Amino acid sequence: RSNDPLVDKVIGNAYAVVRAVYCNLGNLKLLYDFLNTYGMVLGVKSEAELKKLNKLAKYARVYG
Amino acid sequence: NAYAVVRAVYCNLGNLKLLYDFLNTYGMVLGVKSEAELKKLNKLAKYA
Amino acid sequence: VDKVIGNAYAVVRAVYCNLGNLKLLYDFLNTYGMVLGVKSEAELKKLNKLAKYARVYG
Amino acid sequence: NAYAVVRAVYCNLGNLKLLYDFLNTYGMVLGVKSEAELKKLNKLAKYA
Amino acid sequence: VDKVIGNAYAVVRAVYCNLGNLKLLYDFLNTYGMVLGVKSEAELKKLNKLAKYARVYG
Amino acid sequence: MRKLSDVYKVLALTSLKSAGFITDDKVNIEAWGKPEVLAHINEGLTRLHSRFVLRTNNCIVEMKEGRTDYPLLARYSYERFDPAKAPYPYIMDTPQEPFQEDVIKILNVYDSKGIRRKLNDDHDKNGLFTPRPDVLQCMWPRHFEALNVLYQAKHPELTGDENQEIDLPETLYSALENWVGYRYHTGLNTEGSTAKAAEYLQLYESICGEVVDFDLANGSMSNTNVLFEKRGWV
Amino acid sequence: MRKLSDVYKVLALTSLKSAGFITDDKVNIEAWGKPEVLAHINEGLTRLHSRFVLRTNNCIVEMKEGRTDYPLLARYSYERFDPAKAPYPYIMDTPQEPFQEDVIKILNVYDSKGIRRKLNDDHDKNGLFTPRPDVLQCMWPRHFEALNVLYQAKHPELTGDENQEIDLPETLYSALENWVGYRYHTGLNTEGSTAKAAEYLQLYESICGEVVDFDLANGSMSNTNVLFEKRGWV
Amino acid sequence: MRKLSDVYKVLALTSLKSAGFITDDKVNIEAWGKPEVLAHINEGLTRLHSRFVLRTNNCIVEMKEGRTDYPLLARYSYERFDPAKAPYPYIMDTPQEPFQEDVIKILNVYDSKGIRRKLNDDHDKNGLFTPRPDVLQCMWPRHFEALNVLYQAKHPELTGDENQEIDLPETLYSALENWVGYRYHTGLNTEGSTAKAAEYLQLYESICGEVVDFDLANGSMSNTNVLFEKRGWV
Amino acid sequence: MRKLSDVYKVLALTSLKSAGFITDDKVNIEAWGKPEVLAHINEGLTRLHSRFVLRTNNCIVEMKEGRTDYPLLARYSYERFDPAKAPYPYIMDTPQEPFQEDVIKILNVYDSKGIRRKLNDDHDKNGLFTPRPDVLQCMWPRHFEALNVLYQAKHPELTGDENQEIDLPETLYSALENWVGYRYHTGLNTEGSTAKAAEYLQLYESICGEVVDFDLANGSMSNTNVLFEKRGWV
Amino acid sequence: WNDLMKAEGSAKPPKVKGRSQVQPKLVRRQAEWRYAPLSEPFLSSPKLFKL
Repeated sequence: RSNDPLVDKVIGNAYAVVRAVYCNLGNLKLLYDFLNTYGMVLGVKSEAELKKLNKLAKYARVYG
Repeated sequence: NAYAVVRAVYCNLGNLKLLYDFLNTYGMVLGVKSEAELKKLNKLAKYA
Repeated sequence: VDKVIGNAYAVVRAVYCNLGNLKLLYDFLNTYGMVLGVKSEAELKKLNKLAKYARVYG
Repeated sequence: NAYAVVRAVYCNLGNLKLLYDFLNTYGMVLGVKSEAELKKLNKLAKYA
Repeated sequence: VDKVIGNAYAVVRAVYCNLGNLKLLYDFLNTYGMVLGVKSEAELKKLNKLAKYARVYG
Repeated sequence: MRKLSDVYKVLALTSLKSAGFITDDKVNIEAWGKPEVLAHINEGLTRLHSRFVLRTNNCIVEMKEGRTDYPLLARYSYERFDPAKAPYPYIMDTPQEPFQEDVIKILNVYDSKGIRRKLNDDHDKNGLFTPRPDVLQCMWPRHFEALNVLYQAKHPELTGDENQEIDLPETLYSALENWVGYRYHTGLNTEGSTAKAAEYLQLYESICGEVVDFDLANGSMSNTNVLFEKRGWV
Repeated sequence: MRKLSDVYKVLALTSLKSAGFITDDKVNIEAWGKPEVLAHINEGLTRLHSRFVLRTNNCIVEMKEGRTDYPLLARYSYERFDPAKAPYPYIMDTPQEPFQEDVIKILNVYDSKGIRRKLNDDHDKNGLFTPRPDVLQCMWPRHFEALNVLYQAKHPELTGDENQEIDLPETLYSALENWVGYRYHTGLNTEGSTAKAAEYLQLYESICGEVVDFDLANGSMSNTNVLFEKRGWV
Repeated sequence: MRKLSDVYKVLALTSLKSAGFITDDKVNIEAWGKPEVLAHINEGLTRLHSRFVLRTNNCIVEMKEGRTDYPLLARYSYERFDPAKAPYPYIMDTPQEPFQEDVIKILNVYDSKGIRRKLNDDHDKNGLFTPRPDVLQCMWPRHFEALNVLYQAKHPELTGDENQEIDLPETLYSALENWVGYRYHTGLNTEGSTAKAAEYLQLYESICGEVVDFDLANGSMSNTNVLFEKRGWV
Repeated sequence: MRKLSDVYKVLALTSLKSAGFITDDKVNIEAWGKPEVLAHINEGLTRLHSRFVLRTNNCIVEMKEGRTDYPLLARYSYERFDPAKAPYPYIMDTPQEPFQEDVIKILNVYDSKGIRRKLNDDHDKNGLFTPRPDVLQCMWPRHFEALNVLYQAKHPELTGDENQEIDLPETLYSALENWVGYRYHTGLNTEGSTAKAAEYLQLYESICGEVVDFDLANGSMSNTNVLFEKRGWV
Repeated sequence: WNDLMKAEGSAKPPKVKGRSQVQPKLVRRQAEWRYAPLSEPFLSSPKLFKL
């Protein structure tokens, strides 16, 4: 009833990446939730896309 | 389907590694413009 | 505890069930342009492929 | 007759490919001579 | 769903049952002269054998 | 797990000792007969990996709709896809362990659901016939399927690199040497060399007999009699 | 699945090593004996594909009214139609896999309706007699018919192109070499070469015996006893 | 179905390799020994077509009133009528497939009504005796009759044209060569050549034994036991 | 427990006495054939350690999550970790007794809890299959596990240092010499030396037969019949 | 007990292709060789109960 040999066959050596992600689902969810709060500066190319931002944009930095 | 789940994870292995690295590399510059809220930043927030 | 479907397969399945949330995170990273801070050039060279804008804190 | 159906499809394989390509190549010029009906053209209608 | 007569054979039969409609479409393409629009010469070279008239949008 | 460089040296001291291409230091083989020796080791491992079940490997084969015949070559794999000779890839291999085109005999194939499918069973829908040893003919490519194909395998082909590692039991190296000696000494067409080739070839069987007379290559098999409870027999 | 170019090289190092036409680099065969070697490989594969059932292929044969004898040659096929020697084509092959005139023995022929027709049954209407191995005599060419003829096959003829790929099990390459060596060494009519030909030919049987003593060519067959339920025997 | 031109070339590379008449390109036979080789192929096919049942053909024989003995020669046929040695033609052949005088053994003869007539049955009116292998003695030439005579056949005589196609199974070409080699090498009357002739002749039997040990020439026969229901046995 | 330096001397006086590289004092081997002799002792011990069960050793294998195939090589050990070819170490060895890559056959593996797990049992969850002699396929790497793997072992590889001690029974040294003599004398390809190689090789079997005919290598085994009480049988 | 009586359910022999699935009904035989002797005493007299 163990499907572990399949993981060894397919994701054998690179299983460390999956384990590191798994240990960090809570951290990733917290990162996404903070990301949606828009409490940061966002890089924008030209003035045109500056308008194309969420009603919650709080900082922006335009390059060119 | 065990094979379907394993293949779906494997085909997205690079994106998983990218997300995990971005979480570890976390250095997004946060704008505060105020010391009070700057002091109220989380422990992982470097660069402001 | 010791899982019956395999210890690593449980982890793989748990990651699989959360792909949608990870898909939203990846999309938000990809479409909204991001500027990040970097200590040196070596760390700057070691940035991901969706990082368009950076800042080297010398 | 499975063989009859398969052979009937196979002997018309080139015409099927031609029809599918024409559907993908779809570029027939449509005459409108009016902006209103020209704005009322379908999404796949290029060239007018 | 998983067909009993074979997954690809179902598709082949479905195409077969619609040959008459495809025959009418092929006939209408063949007899009524058609003029089509083309972007370049390479795409113009890649036209079907029943295309008598064309137009290269430069 | 020795290296091809070491095999060259050990061959130069035991089997190909009187050979001409032995270098002046006696511990290596000259660069003009190396293609010849390498073409003998590759055949040597193939024979040894054919008699004994030395390398049992399984490669999963995804189902592509419209395809029933599934050759198990390396051109159809994922990491070694060859667009010139394969329309789509359907075998699955990881970058660290790519498919090496090393199927000698196919032994037992399971499914993506866990259902074992019989091999070469004329009256058996749900049976995968093999019309030629390195092929597979599934007569119903159902949706979302795959096939873990347990097969007898040969050693991956030795290209010629002197850093490629050789997978042979340590007890069977005295038989690989006695087969390289046979192949080499039998081509000279001289009476003295031909008579030595027979001795080296016969010694190959003697060592390959002592390996099977002591179960050093895992040939003996015992299994639980699961048939007993199924046929009744309380 | 090796190539004829590789077979030339591997032949030049093991079997035809003392042969005259071996080039100065020892890793190829000169352009004057290549027709000879190619005529030995083609015979070699034919013998190997005759003893063992190595290539089982089926080619469907459409019914043309008024024709009962249906030779399974390549002149009657669709992609290789020869109007000079065939009135109409009745075999069916795709451009990627044309008929290669490679029928050794015909084993089992089905119909367009799924009804199996017996072979060489004197008292059996609905039976396809074969008056010569590469023919077929259907005594009632019914309307809308066809015949999937499962037959033993030989390797497609090697024209001489050095890019044609050879379909042989990896374990049987040590027997193809020992048959090329036999054919080559037996024609020189010298006492030394003749005595070597016998050794190479006998080794061909020894390797062809080890392949059949370990089921490396899929010779053993097991089938479900469907006869049991039909004869009664509740 | 190879050609006599190809048989010349394949003979020049395997069996008659040390022969004198081999041309400078080694891929053909000189124009002075070709009658000799052709006279050996013709005998070779005759022997091969005699042991195995390779070509079963039937030629219908119309009844002419007043004639009971019906030799199955080619002078009595329709397309090859010879007025100098035959009074009237009674065999029936089409222009595309004329009678080739190729009867080795007569096996089973039917009638124009479908009644099978026994062969060599002393007490059996309605029996066609054969007083010599290529004859037929019907003792009652009834009106409106004919006889489909199923007989073992030999390959049609090879005149010498290099475009005549040869009907031999591909697996039996390694035995035709070993018989041409026997006939050629045994006539030189030299000790070296004679000892090679025995080896080539014995190999002919070995290959002709492997063909009959694997049913590659259709020698095994199975028939429905129609006798069972006739003798009673409900 | 003799030393390789002593083995050189004892070889120079009994087996390789007429050898060329014997130094002027007759009690040592010259520095140009020592690689050759060392490559013969290493093979000699491998054969002797293969037939008889001379060295039974167990190396525990910790479980790492996500890994099912557990090759028992030296690159995966702790004291000989090779970061270039192994992601993490999972075997466990002490600095005084590191893993020597000396597994010939795996015999019996226990667990960290004391539960014996069967080997090569198709229908046996809790069974460790070995897909190749020096590997291990545990299908359920449970938490906090390990595997004491009792296996047949070979002598640790003799690098060439003249202070490395050799683990051979004193009664079997008359067979190691007779195998070094065989390997050395059989490579000279001379009629006189070849005939001596056969005598030395046959004497190897004779001494290896007297060792097994007197239980000097611990081959006979007796065990308590624990099966009796389990099957009932009060 | 009832399943053992008529060879069905738990006692149903497994049907695999080729081999038989015949199960002799020993329990049923023993039960039928006892149904009749135990029932006749009640059916032998014109009056069943005697008081």
